[PDB]
Amino acid sequence: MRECISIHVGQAGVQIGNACWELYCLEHGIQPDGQMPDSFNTFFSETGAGKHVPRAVFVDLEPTVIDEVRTGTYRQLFHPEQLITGKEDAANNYARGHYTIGKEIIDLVLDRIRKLADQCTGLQGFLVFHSFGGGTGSGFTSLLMERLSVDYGKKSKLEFSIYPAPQVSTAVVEPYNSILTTHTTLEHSDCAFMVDNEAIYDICRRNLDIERPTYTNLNRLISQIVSSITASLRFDGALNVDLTEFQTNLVPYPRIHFPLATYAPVISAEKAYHEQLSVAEITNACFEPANQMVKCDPRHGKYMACCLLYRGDVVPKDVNAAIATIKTKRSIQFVDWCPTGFKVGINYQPPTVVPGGDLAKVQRAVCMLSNTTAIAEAWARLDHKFDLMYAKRAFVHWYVGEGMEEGEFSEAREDMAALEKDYEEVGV
Amino acid sequence: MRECISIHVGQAGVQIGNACWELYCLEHGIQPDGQMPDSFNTFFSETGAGKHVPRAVFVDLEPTVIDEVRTGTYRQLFHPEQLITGKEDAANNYARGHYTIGKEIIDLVLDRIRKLADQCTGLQGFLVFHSFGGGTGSGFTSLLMERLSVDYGKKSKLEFSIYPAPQVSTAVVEPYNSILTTHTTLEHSDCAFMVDNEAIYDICRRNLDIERPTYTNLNRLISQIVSSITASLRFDGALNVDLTEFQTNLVPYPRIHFPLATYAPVISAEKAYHEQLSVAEITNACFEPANQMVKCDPRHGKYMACCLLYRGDVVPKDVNAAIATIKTKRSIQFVDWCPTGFKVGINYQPPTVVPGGDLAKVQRAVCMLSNTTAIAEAWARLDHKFDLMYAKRAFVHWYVGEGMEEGEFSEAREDMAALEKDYEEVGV
Amino acid sequence: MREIVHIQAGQCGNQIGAKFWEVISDEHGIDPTGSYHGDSDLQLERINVYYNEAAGNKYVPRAILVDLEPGTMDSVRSGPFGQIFRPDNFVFGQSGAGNNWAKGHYTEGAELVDSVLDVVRKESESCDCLQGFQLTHSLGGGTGSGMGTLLISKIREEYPDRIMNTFSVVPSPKVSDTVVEPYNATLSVHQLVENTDETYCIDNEALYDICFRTLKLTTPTYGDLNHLVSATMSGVTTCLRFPGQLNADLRKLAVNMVPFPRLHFFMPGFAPLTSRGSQQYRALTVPELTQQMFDAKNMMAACDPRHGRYLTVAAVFRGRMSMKEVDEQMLNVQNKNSSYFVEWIPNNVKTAVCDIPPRGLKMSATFIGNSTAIQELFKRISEQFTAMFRRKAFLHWYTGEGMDEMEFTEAESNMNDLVSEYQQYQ
Amino acid sequence: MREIVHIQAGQCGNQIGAKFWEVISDEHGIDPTGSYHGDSDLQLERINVYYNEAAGNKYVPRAILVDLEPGTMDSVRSGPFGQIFRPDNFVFGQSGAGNNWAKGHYTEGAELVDSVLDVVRKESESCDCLQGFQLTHSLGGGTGSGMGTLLISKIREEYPDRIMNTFSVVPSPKVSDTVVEPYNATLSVHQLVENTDETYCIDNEALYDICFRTLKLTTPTYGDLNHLVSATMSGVTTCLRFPGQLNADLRKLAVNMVPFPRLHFFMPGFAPLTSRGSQQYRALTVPELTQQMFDAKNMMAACDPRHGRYLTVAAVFRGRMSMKEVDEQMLNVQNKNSSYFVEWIPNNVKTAVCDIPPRGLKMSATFIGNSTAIQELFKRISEQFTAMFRRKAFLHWYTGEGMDEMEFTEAESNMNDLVSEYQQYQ
Ligand SMILES: Nc1nc2c(ncn2[C@@H]2O[C@H](COP(=O)(O)OP(=O)(O)OP(=O)(O)O)[C@@H](O)[C@H]2O)c(=O)[nH]1
Ligand SMILES: Nc1nc2c(ncn2[C@@H]2O[C@H](COP(=O)(O)OP(=O)(O)OP(=O)(O)O)[C@@H](O)[C@H]2O)c(=O)[nH]1
Ligand SMILES: Nc1nc2c(ncn2[C@@H]2O[C@H](COP(=O)(O)OP(=O)(O)O)[C@@H](O)[C@H]2O)c(=O)[nH]1
Ligand SMILES: Nc1nc2c(ncn2[C@@H]2O[C@H](COP(=O)(O)OP(=O)(O)O)[C@@H](O)[C@H]2O)c(=O)[nH]1
Ligand SMILES: [Mg+2]
Ligand SMILES: [Mg+2]
Repeated sequence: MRECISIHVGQAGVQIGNACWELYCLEHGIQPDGQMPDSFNTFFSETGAGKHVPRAVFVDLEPTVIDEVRTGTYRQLFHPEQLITGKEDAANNYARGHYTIGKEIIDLVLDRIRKLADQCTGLQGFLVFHSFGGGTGSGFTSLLMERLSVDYGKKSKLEFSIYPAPQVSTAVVEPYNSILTTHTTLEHSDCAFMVDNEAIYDICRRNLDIERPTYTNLNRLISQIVSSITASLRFDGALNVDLTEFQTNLVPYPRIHFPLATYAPVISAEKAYHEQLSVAEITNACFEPANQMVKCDPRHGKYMACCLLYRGDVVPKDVNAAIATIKTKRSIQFVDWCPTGFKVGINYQPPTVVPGGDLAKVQRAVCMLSNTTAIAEAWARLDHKFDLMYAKRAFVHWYVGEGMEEGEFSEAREDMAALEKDYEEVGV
Repeated sequence: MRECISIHVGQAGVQIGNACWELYCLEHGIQPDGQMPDSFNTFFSETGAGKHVPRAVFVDLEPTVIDEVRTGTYRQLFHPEQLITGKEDAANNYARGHYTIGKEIIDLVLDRIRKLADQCTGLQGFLVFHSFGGGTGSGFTSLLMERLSVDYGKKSKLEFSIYPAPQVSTAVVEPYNSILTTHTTLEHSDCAFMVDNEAIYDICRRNLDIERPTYTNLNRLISQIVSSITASLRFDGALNVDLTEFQTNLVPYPRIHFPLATYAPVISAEKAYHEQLSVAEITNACFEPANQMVKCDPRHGKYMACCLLYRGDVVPKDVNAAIATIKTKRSIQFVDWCPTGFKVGINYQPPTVVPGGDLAKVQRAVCMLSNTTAIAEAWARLDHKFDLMYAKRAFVHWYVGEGMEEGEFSEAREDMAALEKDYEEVGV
Repeated sequence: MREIVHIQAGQCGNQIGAKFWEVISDEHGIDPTGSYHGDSDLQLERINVYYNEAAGNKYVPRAILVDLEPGTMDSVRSGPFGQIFRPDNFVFGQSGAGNNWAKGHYTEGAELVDSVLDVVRKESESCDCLQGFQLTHSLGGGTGSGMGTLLISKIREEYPDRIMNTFSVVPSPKVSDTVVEPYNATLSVHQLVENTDETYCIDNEALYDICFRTLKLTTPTYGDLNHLVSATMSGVTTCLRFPGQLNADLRKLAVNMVPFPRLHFFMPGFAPLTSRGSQQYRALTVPELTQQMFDAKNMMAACDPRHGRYLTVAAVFRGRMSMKEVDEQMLNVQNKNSSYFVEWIPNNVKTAVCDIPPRGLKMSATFIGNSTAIQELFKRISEQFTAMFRRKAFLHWYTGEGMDEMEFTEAESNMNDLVSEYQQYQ
Repeated sequence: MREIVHIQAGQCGNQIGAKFWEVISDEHGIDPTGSYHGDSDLQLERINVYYNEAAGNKYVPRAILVDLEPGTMDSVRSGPFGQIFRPDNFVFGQSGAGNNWAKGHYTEGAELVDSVLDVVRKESESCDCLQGFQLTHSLGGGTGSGMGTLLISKIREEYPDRIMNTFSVVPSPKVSDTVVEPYNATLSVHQLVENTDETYCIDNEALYDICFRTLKLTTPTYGDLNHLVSATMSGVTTCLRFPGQLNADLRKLAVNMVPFPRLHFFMPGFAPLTSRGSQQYRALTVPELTQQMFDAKNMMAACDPRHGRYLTVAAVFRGRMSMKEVDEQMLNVQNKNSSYFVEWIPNNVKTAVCDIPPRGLKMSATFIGNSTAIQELFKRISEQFTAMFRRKAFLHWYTGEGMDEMEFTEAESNMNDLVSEYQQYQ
């Protein structure tokens, strides 16, 4: 009836998608072959008899990561034409992603998206999964975003983004890419949900007692959040919130469209037994900084909009009480121009857990989407990083080689300065 | 409905806690796994189904003692997050406990306490178990006490303290620590119940016929007193006394907050058979100095307030008679400014006894909390000890190394001189 | 002889509405298939007020179900009593409104509204003499608020002489369930003041309180909350559906309770409400009922009636009762609490009695208070709205749908005016 | 026709109160479920004095239970007759008062008092004609003393023309059950002298003595002690609940026995009291009863009436009795013991007779003495208080709760004044 298209871009995107789709299959009882022995239809199309296919597109500029999908356990789950690969990667270069390499495959991917949309009766919109730092995750994604807006426009577009950490980071050019993708995507995205690998690692270590978390674990954790976000569409609840809702409730000004995700409770079978995981307790957990999924200081910022999506054995009154308590607490501050800061969703289905996963089975969970002036701090460090490197024109030649002009960098800088100014000004 | 939080600090505290919790489990029929096949709820929270968890926090700056808890018989009883350990101990140094080492773990422990309090509907207060002599028991405890007062304030705080003996003592710096913790904790504690290891040894030897009492035995004995104190909260009695009561009935001036504990009857199965343990007889036992749990001379002091907590097959009239008799006895003297010196509690439950314990099963027991000018003598000896060592600046450098200043010692001395003066003056 | 047409808009509207329908079915002895299995002839005599007879001794609600999303509709159809509804009376969009009043009123709702209007017209034209319309919805969402409001206006244009009733669940004081709530509420109110004859102000907070304190309900459900609302609704139309000693229908109540056209925002209440344990320890008499009625803890609006004055109170009693007792008690209460009643309307209380009590009970009461304390609610919303507008927060979500700033200003002005008017009478 | 409202404050208050209620239930033939299973129509005729009829032939005490701790309440609810009480009439705090009058009166009690007042108001407004209020409590604790006292004052403000009765268990001479007892008692007394119409001075020491010496009870229980108190209470209200030859209710007794407003502290007594063995070896006649009544060993206050003089004595007899005999005997006793009766109030004795004896007995009596010997009790407390104040002992526990020294001084002054007044009349 109402349907959601998922796009998985680059390595990070693809891997996250693998997790998410697996989780979905588990939740709806769909086998890795597409068979199941009817709300799941919002995510899966139906073909012929006893086969269900994800409404998804997987894109990467190199074949290696997607080749694992096409040879792996869920090879029969996806239709071959929706797994799209080029030959040469974007090599951590935004320009290769956006221009040189990306312009060769973008049309094809658009066609597939259009075809997917043809089978939709009530298209809600798109969920795009991608990194800010990779050449494809940045450059290709920006290209794709812009294109989507032209073709569609009024339909809602949502981003899930692996935001780079302050200390831990893999790429050397990551700041350049992050700034540039931010500049180019800003006017084309309605809402972008950031998360941070450092934060997820810490949570895994501290809350789940995992000595050595792997990327798989992180992906699994992400999947849960995604499930929480889309459970309102994939099940029927008491009081529920669609994809069209978020953009209106979380974005007070068009450019300030970066709310952050927090999930609770994330605990092993050791610490699950020795706790009464009540609604108040889980809710409270979400507003303490150690459990949040982006490394950043909310205590040093102010909340502007907060959306709480509850799942499982949860009753409205207790949620309300919890919210009241949170409001009362002086250390959790909301900006003065927003007296009503909460948007609340409640869904009946408890979180389903992947066999062999790190998480214990719980009666209740919550996913908070929160928009905070604390993101300004994060932006600032990134800006500073950009500034240093550009001062020496370090790596700039590579970008130029792929058709980018120096002036573009300047423009990007300017736009980020503007953004940070805006963020500051909202605060006061 | 109304709940009590127990804090166990350092080795001594932790070991006492182990005993106490065991006793509680025995009394309420809770197995070492937290299962029982409803007043116990004042001490135990309930989680999910068929599991009960102590409202307790265990803290030590080294892992060794708590590591025994986490590997021992009651490993499943406690929730892992409420057993808190650092890496390096306070090494019998108040400064390490209060500053250098303690400041690294205090925030964490406070957070846990706050979380515990979140699950309380009618928090009565805190019971803190610790030594005066150890670096953590002193330094950490003082730090924690001060912090508690700021966060909470109006809620009652009670201390159980292993007071150092006159002759027998383990540490060399013990006097320094005792003075310093007394100085820093004085304004933050409402009532502190002292006991003495020498006295408990003697009682064990004389009254229980035990050639060689071990620390375990002492701990067990302590546990009984604790049970007596908290039975009014954990059961329903004829005439009963809560934790909020004591502070009002035993503390005539804010600084004179050191009442002492005595338990009766403490006797083996040999001497239990050949005695009619009547109410009068047990009561009388408590006012003779050989049975008391602090080495000190009450005959040389005066009583200011006395609280008697009876347990088991006890009827009011006989208790009253006993009290009258005690009053009549010229050798038991009360200060002239206190015509009414008795506060009386009576609870229906006889003392439960640990299988393989030193104590015989009795129909009745009594725990007396008595406040006496005789404590001045005890203070004096300690002061003298302090004075000698400081005269040579013996060990002073160590304290300085950990950030303490010499002036602090002077201040501590001054405060103790004041305290002793106050004690003297109340007497006259 | 007289007919009522029911409209349900958005999620909240649909969910309350379903419950209400169930209640009505129970009352009139109609099962989830549409067949009458009752016993008393009184249950069927005025069944035409809410039900059309669709042949084969089967009855169908004169009910129109509207939403911009189909999920709600699906949920309803699959529910207990989902099968009694006429399939062609479910009118649903595909897009949704995303808690945006603009979408409900000007965009998505606009596209769909014609169909619903047509359906309503059809319903009216089959019924011999429509008394009027009852709309259930929230003011805080996009559909119930924006589209519902639109529907009201359109209905009024066609049927200007018919009574327009709303049961509106309004934004609570403590906790907000949407961020843009004040905007949605405010705009809704703007249209409501001009286009409805009366609005029953239901507050979820108040319902929760009632559930906790009076009903002793450890874990209240939204269903339970809705039940109370449904009961109130049932109480309000009882004189149309059953006989009585003194009868008052929707028009009678309205004229008694609305002294000036704009002041038509009621605080409804229902009595009695007891726990499972506290059922034994009180007698079922009129005094108890009266006490329950005149009490802040029993009001379904989050406003303290002792912070204002009652302009008018309508009390509707169900069961076999002594009228004398009722009269005395209403007098007595007024005498006692003289300071909470406006002095320039002597006899502030209107009384009606229906002989048929609700099922399971011997006696029941429904209270409608027109209290100047309602101003507080309006004030709180108004302040919030003003604050939001000061920073132009979220405005592009509404202006993007074609709305102009001027409209917002107008809405604000109306809101302020209403509160001023309330104050004047106070 | 006439109604009595019962209040229980703190541990002592609740525990006595429960016993009293049980006794009353037994008397009126009502079981622990609230249903009447009696036989005599006399048992039900005036049942409304203590019980509200809650329909389904079930009766509920007009009783309000108050404490700053819930434990006591829990104990009561779980006890035999715990189920007869109205659940909404249990009003409990969470903190407790820790034997601190300040907490009971100004802090914790202050927070909770409003609710209790409201409940009391509700109770009053249902009852047609309240005679007044009876409060059971101790003066030695924090709740019964501080909060109870507060309640009294508030009640009086609302109902200044109604009778205010207290059954107060006071600090004994020999042994103290709290260290701050003199403070708590003193403050309570200060408020009581100004705000109650009469106070029945019950002493636990005296009760113990009675149990040991008269009842021959090897091991008395607090329950047993409470029983006596309950019996006395029952005796005191018998003329309101049953017929008689000469009837005296609470007002009649008060006017007979209180010659000056402040002198309203009674020494109550109950007769007869015999062992299991000594039941055979005495005849049940009026003389024996009289003897028992006029005897220091049978007084429930720890004061020797021969150390003062009786201002007034009220004697209340239950059973089928010759009035002539009673009259003669009351005269005779007075003649005999002329020196123990004040000379300027001729006929110091008031007599009342109720036809219905208590269950299990043929004949019973209740004695109320207003003796100037009560001064001794006051003196003992006063001295203690003065001593304590001389060293400012424990004062910070009270001043920490907002109390000022001046209040203490005022209390002392009142206490001294009372004793002076008593002395003057002596
Ligand atoms: N959460 C998560 N992050 C990942 C994963 N794999 C890579 N990343 C992050 O993604 C960023 C690197 O980008 P990739 O997605 O590997 O690069 P790409 O999109 O393939 O771009 P090119 O290879 O340059 O074309 C870094 O911030 C990585 O930490 C993953 O499995 N999970
Ligand atoms: N009653 C009793 N006293 C103990 C026990 N263990 C140690 N003590 C006393 O505690 C004091 C020594 O302090 P500890 O608790 O061992 O030292 P700590 O608190 O761990 O401090 P550091 O090790 O210096 O950080 C001495 O007075 C010991 O006699 C015990 O099990 N029972
Ligand atoms: N009383 C009641 N209120 C509800 C219910 N569901 C949602 N609400 C309220 O409706 C508002 C949200 O509007 P909703 O009707 O979900 O949006 P719409 O579907 O776009 O009209 C909030 O104020 C909720 O508290 C319900 O079942 N009962
Ligand atoms: N007669 C009687 N006196 C009691 C009882 N329980 C406590 N007391 C007395 O009440 C005083 C203690 O007050 P308590 O009622 O426990 O304090 P509260 O709970 O703060 O009111 C002491 O003088 C006790 O002797 C009881 O059951 N019967
Ligand atoms: Mg790649
Ligand atoms: Mg140690």
